[PDB]
Amino acid sequence: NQVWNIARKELSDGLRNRWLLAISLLFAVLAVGIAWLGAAASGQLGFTSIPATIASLASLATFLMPLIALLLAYDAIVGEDEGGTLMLLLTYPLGRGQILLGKFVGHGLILALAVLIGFGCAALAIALLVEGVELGLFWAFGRFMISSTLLGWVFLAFAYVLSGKVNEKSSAAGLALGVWFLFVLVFDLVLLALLVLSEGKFNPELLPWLLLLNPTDIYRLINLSGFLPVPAAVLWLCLLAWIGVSLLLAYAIFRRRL
Amino acid sequence: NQVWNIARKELSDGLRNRWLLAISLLFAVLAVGIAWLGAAASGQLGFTSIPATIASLASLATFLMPLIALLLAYDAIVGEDEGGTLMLLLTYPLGRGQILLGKFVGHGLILALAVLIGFGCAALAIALLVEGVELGMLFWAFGRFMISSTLLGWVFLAFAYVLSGKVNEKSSAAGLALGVWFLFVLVFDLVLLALLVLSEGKFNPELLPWLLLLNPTDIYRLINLSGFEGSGSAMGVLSLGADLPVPAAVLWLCLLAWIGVSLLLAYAIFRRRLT
Amino acid sequence: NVTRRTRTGYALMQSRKLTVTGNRSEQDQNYGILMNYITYSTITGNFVSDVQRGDTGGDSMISGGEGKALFIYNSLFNTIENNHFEKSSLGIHLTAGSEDNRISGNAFVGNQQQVKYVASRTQEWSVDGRGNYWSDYLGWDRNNDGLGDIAYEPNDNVDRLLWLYPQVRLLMNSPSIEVLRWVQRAFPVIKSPGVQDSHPLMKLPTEKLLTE
Repeated sequence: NQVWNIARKELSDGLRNRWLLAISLLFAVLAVGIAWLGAAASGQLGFTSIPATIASLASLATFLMPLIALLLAYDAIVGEDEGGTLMLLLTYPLGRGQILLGKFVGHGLILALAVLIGFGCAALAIALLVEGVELGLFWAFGRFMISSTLLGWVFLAFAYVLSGKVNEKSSAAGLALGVWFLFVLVFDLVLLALLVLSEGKFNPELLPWLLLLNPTDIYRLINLSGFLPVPAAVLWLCLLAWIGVSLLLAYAIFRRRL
Repeated sequence: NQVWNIARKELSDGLRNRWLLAISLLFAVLAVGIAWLGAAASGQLGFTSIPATIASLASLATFLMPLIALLLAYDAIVGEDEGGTLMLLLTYPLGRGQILLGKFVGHGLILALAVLIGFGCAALAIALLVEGVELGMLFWAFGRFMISSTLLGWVFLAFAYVLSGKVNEKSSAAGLALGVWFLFVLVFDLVLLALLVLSEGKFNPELLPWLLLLNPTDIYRLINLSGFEGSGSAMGVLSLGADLPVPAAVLWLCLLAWIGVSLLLAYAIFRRRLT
Repeated sequence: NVTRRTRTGYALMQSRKLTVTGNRSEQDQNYGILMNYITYSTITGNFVSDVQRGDTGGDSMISGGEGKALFIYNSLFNTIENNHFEKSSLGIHLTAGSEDNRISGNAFVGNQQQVKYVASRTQEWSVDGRGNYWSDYLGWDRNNDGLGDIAYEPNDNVDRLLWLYPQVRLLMNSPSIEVLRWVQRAFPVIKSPGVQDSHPLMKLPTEKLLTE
């Protein structure tokens, strides 16, 4: 629709601000770090092998990319309300839903462009700097682009969910760590402990499906197929469903903001 | 001075915001989970060996606490300017540095009271429900851990103030805060280690142990692992410098010195902020 | 040799200087390779699979009857290498004294508990930087061919989890669980079953003898 206007608005906000030079360069410094300085434990050297630098890169991506998302869309709604600008925008012929969708699309294009520029700079660095080990990177790094971008989008939607309920931007961050904390620490630790409590009786047929209930686990499954009960296509569809339900809940909460 | 008034309003913000509940609830969930739900990585579900919890919990804290402090403090200066209440406050008879230190003490007391509350639920949680721990070692270990964690919170608060004074808008402040967070934990360790391994086969062996002082995240880890804790075998990164940066008060002085230089940097930047 | 549907695939008892190279044990029961006081030997090439337990009828042998791929006993000097032990109820049961034995290049896949070392001495099953495939081994091959950075310190509990719930490896590759494990391999939790392979293997050897 016409959400494109809001989308370009936060695109201009991202370019005018220092995110793009601090989110794309964020990946640029680490990705070259993980690819050449990431085997420093026993022998500093480079591009050991594509699936090696991908595993550590994905492991740090789980820790940091969700956190970037939660730090990009907590002030997205509540921040405008504090600024008093949200209401003037709500006067326009847009409505509750289109504002949220437009901001989501804009921030998602911010994250997608950042991923493309930074990991693409890392990939061209891999190609040029290192020997012609392999170039058909495309499947591995391209799947990394898509998976990291979708993970960023799903945690962006969670940030919209939490923001649309908090009334003071400062309190929004407090409920932003909570969502980040639950998926990073609480889910894995609690799931493992529950498995340990149920010695042999957890019914292991339904453990892979419980792994679906965490976007981080889905993202780590996606970048672990270099050569499982859950099809790869379903492994994508589930993350897409996470995004859809998160955006539906964010729209539902936003409608009753005032 | 009038500093206490600004710290009082910051503490009042802490209660009126879910922050004080959120920081303490999640931090206590951290602490309790590592003791009972933790150690399940090896399959031994529940035990509260004090050396383990204060080390795994220590690493999870050296990741969590800097981020929490940065989230609290990045918008202390830029947030007021965007809100439109900063110009009003300067009209009062308050020095720019005076309000800066007031905000610093307010956020620092927020996080200190928060960690005290959160582990206070934890400290009882072990003591009452565990079987036969020597309470004295537990007490002094968690005491060093509480004070180290709150000191790291303060140093990252000061980093947030300096970056906020540098920045012009809230979102860019958050971006720089995230950059400063990522840099210390993931990059100051990795680049430094890589430095020994290849830049230094025999290039300059003697310098690497001391440089770990620059990063407060490393100082914090060394303080909480080395300790008086028995079976003190340090793995990679820490073992260089675990043996001897000659301390037991030197690391504490260095951490306080980082907080000091950062507060002076914040006073300097915030003085020249306008125009 | 080929032993199928037995109650002990290979009973190598009280002997010396033999070669058991190239043998193959199929779905046996209660034991795969039982070695008593077998010294100065060149055990190689064996393949042991699905050594079922003593479960017939309505019964349970509590704390007993568990199948074993290799029951190595009192055999001080051997040259065990290049063996595939799979789908067993236990592997490399090591009692009495078996010091100076050279174990390397083996493959242990899908075991309920991969080792039951009991001696109070330290023995490294890695001659000349070559360990064992160790399906339970959790992560870490950062150098391209550095065989492994973490030494495979066996824990009986994690072995049970990694067999019944095979997805738990994913759950234990999270950076948070990773740093927890980094702190549990530094401050020992669970007293060290002594066996420790300084150089475990990430590639799966014994691929030639999988199906022949």
